[PDB]
Amino acid sequence: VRKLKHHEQKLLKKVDFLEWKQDQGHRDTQVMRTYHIQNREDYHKYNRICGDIRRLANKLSLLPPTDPFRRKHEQLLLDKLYAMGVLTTKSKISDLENKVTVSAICRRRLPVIMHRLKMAETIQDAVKFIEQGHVRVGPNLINDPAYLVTRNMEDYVTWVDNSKIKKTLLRYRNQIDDFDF
Amino acid sequence: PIEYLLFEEPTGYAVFKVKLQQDDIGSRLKEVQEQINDFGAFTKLIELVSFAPFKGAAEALENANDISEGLVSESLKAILDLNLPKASSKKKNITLAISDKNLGPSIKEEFPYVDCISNELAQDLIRGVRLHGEKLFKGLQSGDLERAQLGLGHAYSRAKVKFSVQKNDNHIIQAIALLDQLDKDINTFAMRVKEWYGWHFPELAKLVPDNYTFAKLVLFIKDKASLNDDSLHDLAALLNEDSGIAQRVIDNARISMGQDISETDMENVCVFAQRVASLADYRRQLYDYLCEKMHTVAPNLSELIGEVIGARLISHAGSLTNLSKQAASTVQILGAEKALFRKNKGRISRYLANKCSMASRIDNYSEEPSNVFGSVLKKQVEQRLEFY
Amino acid sequence: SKTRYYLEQCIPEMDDLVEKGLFTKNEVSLIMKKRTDFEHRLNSRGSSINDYIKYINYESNVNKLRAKRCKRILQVKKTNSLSDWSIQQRIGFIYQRGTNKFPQDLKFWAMYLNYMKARGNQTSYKKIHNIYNQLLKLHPTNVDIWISCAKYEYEVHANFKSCRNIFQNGLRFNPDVPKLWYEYVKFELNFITKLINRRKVMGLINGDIALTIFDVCMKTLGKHYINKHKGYYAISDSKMNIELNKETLNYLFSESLRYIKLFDEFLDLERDYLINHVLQFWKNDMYDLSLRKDLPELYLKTVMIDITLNIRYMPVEKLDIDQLQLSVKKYFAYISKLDSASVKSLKNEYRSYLQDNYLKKMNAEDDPRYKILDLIISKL
RNA sequence: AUCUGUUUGGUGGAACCUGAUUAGAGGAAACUCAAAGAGUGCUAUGGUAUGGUGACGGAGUGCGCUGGUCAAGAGUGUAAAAGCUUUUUGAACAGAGAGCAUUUCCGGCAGCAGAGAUUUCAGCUGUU
RNA sequence: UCGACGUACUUCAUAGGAUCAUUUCUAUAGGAAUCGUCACUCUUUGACUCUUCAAAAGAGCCACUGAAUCCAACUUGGUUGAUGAGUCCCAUAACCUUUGUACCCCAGAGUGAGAAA
Ligand SMILES: [Mg+2]
Repeated sequence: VRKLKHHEQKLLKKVDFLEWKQDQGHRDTQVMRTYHIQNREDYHKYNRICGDIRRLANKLSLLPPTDPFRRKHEQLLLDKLYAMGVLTTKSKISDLENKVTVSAICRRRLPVIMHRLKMAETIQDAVKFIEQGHVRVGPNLINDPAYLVTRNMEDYVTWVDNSKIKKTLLRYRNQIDDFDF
Repeated sequence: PIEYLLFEEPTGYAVFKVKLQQDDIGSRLKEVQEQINDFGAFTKLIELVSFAPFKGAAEALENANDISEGLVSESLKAILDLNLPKASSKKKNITLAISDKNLGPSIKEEFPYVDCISNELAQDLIRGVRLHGEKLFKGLQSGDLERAQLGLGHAYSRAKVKFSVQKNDNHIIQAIALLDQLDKDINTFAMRVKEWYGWHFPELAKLVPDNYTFAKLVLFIKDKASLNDDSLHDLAALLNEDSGIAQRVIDNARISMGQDISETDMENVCVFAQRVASLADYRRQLYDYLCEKMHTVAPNLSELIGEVIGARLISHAGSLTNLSKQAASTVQILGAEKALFRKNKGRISRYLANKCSMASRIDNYSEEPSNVFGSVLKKQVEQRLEFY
Repeated sequence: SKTRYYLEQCIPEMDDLVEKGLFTKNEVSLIMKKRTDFEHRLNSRGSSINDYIKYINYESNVNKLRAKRCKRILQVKKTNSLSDWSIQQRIGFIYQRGTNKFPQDLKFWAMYLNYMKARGNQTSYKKIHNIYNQLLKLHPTNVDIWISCAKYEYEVHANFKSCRNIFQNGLRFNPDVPKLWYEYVKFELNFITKLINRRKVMGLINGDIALTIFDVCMKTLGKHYINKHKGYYAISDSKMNIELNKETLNYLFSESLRYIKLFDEFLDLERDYLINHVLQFWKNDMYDLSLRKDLPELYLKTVMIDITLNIRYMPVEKLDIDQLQLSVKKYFAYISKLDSASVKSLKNEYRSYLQDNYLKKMNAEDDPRYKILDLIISKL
């Protein structure tokens, strides 16, 4: 729409064709951009899992502070989330509410971990290498760029043996051994 | 209560009719000021009813003077009479908006039945007509207002200044710039004529060193083979036989080393020699004109030192006004590169420069300078010369 | 929009056409479709006067078609209803809009005046006057307009008084145009000749004013010609001033000569009296130049007219020897005051004038005056 | 020079720190296709919309309106005046198109002759 | 180890004015915006094609039918000149040297009250 004149803007204050309150600030689109999420509904599936954690933490908080049941369950939740890599620290229980976000889960997707391990220059580049069958976790090739990698499984992300990328790494340092390939 | 508007253009007089009257109480409000800028709003206020162009440039200047003096010209009287309706002198009067208040009393005298208005309301309409200009004339032939302003502007300005061609001294600067150019070209072309005919008769260039005489002779003796006693007399008439060149050329043309050039080549030499002849005559004609102009423009300066030397001095300063404004010392160094004014020798030069400075002042600031003061001023220098 | 208002103004007419049966609704639809195009053309940017001309021509053809179906179908010269004058009213309105939008185009103004003059019964003369009042104000300096309304009111209506005031007012704006002077004097001589011919008519059943205009014409025209060719400034050079003075004398001489030719037409007036005033005018020194000394060629023509003045209009049948004797007597008198070169030219012209006008039209054998003229011609 | 090793200019851009940015950063092409911003140009002109519904128009009469000249009246002023004001009246004159009525004629039809390029307008006689 | 006293030290307020927030009005009359689009110039952004840093993967095979590039061959032009190659900073010129000709050896934004006896 053209720029509204003064008298028009006064009579059309709430008119906005591109930003609505139900959009929630386009947080989904922003986060999908940062971590290169290709399925439009992956964010809102993560959001429902975050909501489940936040619902449980709120219910636990309403239990009396010295309750052994409360302390046990909050620790188990902190243990499980830290192991998955969603939570960076286990010290504080308020992290279950403040620091449990969709961005935290997206930050454990295979492309992002490849980027942080410097296996790819960008998350977009990592997605392409996954889709092109260069990446293996353990002995298993993975072409799904939504694979969530736990802390323990981050040790087994590596290139496929006959990958052209692997040969380039070894050729660059003059360490290519054609017996292996 | 404004009903008609008078606007004065460089091209002619325009009369408009006010269709709507703008608000007076709210005159200073912004929206009534903006409508003057907007043509869509303005055109609803006024409309053109008449336009009477001036006959020519002369009439434009006369009406520019009359409008400047707040007088009603015959042309202005005609357009107003044709347009303004007749009304009572007392009961009710047609209203006319005029830019100048001094013009009001004049129009009232000619037309008792029109009341003139020049208040701020009238000025706003006049400002709008000026602002939009030819756009309001609905294509009527108003020429081009910007161009006619330039012509009328110079005319009006000089008429008050009473500028005259007599005060013009740039003719002197042109003449001197041309005169020395002719002195260069006459020599350069004359030298070429010596070379070209030198091939056909090289020794003759030695016989007649003076180039102008050489050109006239070559025009006669086109081919050195042609040698007759009557021809000897005819070339003997050219210049004089005192130098004996008349006998030398006839004897020498008989025995010479010049290789004969084609007829077409000779045609160029005579025509090119003819060319050198024309510039020599034109140069003398221009030289007399410079002498005549110097007396008219700067009789004192010309009489005191001379026409050519004065002309060079004016050109160096760049103008007669520039020469006058200079101090006496600056005038002395103005002619110190060509020695125009030239220990005791320097004292005359310094003395002469001061007198030349005063002579310039008399010439520049007098509408019709005389040579009376130049004569006595030169006489004063002569006494100083004898003393030293 | 303006277009819709103008289209709706057509509806009462188009409804009347259907009612009278002259046009069918489909045909009425086609006419409005073409009008819709034109009204949009006129109300839009980029409209030119050609759009007005086309729309006027189209409406004219519609009127002709309506008139012909009126006789073919209704079998009546007129149907007393709006459709009779609706088109004619509309065409006048297009002309008003065109002239207001484009006052510069003089061709369109001429078309408007011709159209309104042609339907005199429909358009009162007062409406013609309003157009001329508006046109004259927009173009005061176009002499053709001033003559046109001057002519229109003197032939259609014969208001010498109002036709006079037009020339009085026109010359007030354009004193430097010799054509307007020439036409104004032509009207006055026509007014006098019509008056005398009216006087002649009464008897059976029972020019100075022009010269005053000529005299002021000579004065006024010279003044403006000096103002032109001088530009903003006077001419300092004495010689160039004298040249400019000659140009006016030659310019004014040519204009005065045209008036001499103009007098020839009016048989009723004592033209010889009218001509002699012009000759008397040129005897007086003007602008410090004497015709005899500075411009002999013009002076010879002035003498030529004077010598033949009494015999100029005498037919060969009524040729009087005494008048010829007066004519030749004038010729010798000027010779004694003329140089040899001037005398030779005057002698040749005078011989030719007598030979062509009289001798070649005289029978040599039957007229005794032939021998006298031949003897005079030989002696001249 | 198997001398010396600083400066100036180019190439290159480790570490630390600082700032900005981030579905990495760019380039080329155009009578290409879109979505926007700013400025400029254009008589861009109904303050209440053509003269006209035979509900009409034209011609003419009267009324009305306008201009100044003249005469008289009223007021003011004077010893008497002169002079000045007048929304006081009348006369003749010069007008505008700018209002109101007016059926007094015309705009149906035939004939006469005239002006202009078969068509347009003006006039005269008869007739509805 | 804690108290009381003494000493030393850290921290804490509050005002005046304006504007923006009500799909008119944030409370104030001291303020400024109500129009059915026709062109042209400039600017910003985004598509489409191609591409660099700068690579990686190919919905995969056969058949027919067109196109482009590089060699071979042939045909034209070619040492009486193919190809490549800054006219565009005047070689139609600048600068230096020599010679000849004509003038010059006081101050320069010149100074400003002496000179003569
Ligand atoms: Mg506050």
